[PDB]
Amino acid sequence: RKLSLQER
Amino acid sequence: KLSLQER
Amino acid sequence: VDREQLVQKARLAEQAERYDDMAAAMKNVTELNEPLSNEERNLLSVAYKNVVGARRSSWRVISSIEQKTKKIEMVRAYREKIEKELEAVCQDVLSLLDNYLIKNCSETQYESKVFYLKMKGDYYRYLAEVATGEKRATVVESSEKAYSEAHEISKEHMQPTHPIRLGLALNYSVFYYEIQNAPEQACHLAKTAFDDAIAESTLIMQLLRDNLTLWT
Amino acid sequence: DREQLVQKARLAEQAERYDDMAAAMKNVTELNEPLSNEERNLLSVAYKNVVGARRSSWRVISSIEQKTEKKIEMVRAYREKIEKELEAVCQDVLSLLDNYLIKNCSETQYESKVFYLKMKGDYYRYLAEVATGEKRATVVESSEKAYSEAHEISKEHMQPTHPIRLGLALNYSVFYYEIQNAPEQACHLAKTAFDDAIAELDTLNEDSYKDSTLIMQLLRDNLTLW
Ligand SMILES: C=CC(C)(C)OC[C@H]1O[C@H](O[C@@H]2C3=C([C@H](C)COC(C)=O)C[C@H](O)[C@]3(C)/C=C3/[C@@H](COC)CC[C@H]3[C@@H](C)[C@H]2O)[C@H](O)[C@@H](OC(C)=O)[C@@H]1O
Repeated sequence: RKLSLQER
Repeated sequence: KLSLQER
Repeated sequence: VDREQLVQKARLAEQAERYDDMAAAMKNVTELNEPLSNEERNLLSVAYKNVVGARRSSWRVISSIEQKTKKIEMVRAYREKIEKELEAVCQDVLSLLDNYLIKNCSETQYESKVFYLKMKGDYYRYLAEVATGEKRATVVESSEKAYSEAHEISKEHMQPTHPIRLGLALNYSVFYYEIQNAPEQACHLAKTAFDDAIAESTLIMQLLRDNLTLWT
Repeated sequence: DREQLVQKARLAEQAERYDDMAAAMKNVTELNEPLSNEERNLLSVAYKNVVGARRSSWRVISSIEQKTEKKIEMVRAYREKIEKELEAVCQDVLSLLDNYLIKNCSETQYESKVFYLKMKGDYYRYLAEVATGEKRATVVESSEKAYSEAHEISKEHMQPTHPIRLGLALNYSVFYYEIQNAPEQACHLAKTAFDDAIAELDTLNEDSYKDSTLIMQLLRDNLTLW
């Protein structure tokens, strides 16, 4: 999905 | 939901 | 700014969830006192219902948190803040309806008229969802009158399978159930709507129908 | 009192009114008292939700703008309108991280410090996502330091199986990839993070396994498709 950390 | 949604 | 530009603004704001911006652009679109197309009316409904539904959902979770419990004065202040936001947007859409949309409907513009009256009843029911005492009795009476006129015009000059009539009937059932605490009248309204629609759009009736088997 | 402000923030989180939760956490961090780890996470994810909403909306309404006479001016005005909102919330939390949350951590608080420094780097990266030319370089620098320093710190005081260190490594790798346009360094740091992490899968605590294993797995994933 998103490359970065999806932090809610 | 129980009604009519997104409209 | 050209009205088409505002309609595009709110059409693209739906793709960005700026439903506040969508509702604002479409409210200013209604405020030129010219009747709305089917699409414009529908997306105005969508925007305003989405914002009031966010308010409603978080108010419901706050009130449910408020029950199973000190530090409740803060919870009550938060619930009242959500209530104020909700009835603010509700009064906004109601004043839009009364001043612009329901009024620009001729005495036989049947479909759009019953649409707008069902919307008025829906938003008065939303007002009643958080109302207290006699301030609740007045708004449930107003919602009852709106749904009443809408249902009269629904039964007389409309097809019993029209999705607008079916939606008015479904929301009338939900009103009689969740507001008047009369599941008998709600189930009866839903049953009559379904048994008038079976004679001859699909999803919605199943929706009404799905409510039936959820209450039986 | 902060005891009820944190409860208001939790109620807003339950209510998905992330603006109100971010505001309550902004109040509790402006009270100048140090932040608990769970209050740390509250503020972090509240503000990141708040800015990520505008990030997604900016993405969609700028993608359609790049896809396409009189309406394009309005979509450009709308993009700038929500850009001036994204930058506003970014700088708000950035000065929240500078005036507070960083000056309030001594040497014995490496964990919280690298937490807030990764926050700073992330928000400066979000600022650089919408910056052009002279306005970009500066923040791309201000992110870089705020990242690298953080890296170094916990390369010295906590093992690479800590969820905070792994999250900093992941955000640093995707910062090198997306913004810095350096896939070599991004792949490199992704590898040095994941390998050092799996080398000591013993240290995965009973209360920290989910978070780490997730971040390590996504580091590995990013490493595959690069
Ligand atoms: C305090 C609870 C709230 C604020 C709701 O969530 C914060 C979360 O804080 C912890 O997870 C953190 C972390 C989250 C995990 C990656 C997701 O947890 C799972 C199992 O999916 C998501 C959050 O964004 C958070 C706090 C972000 C940080 C990041 C710091 O950014 C500034 C570095 C890595 C990561 C660390 C802090 C993780 O420990 C916990 O392990 C989580 O517990 C659960 C149920 O997953 C909790 O939800």
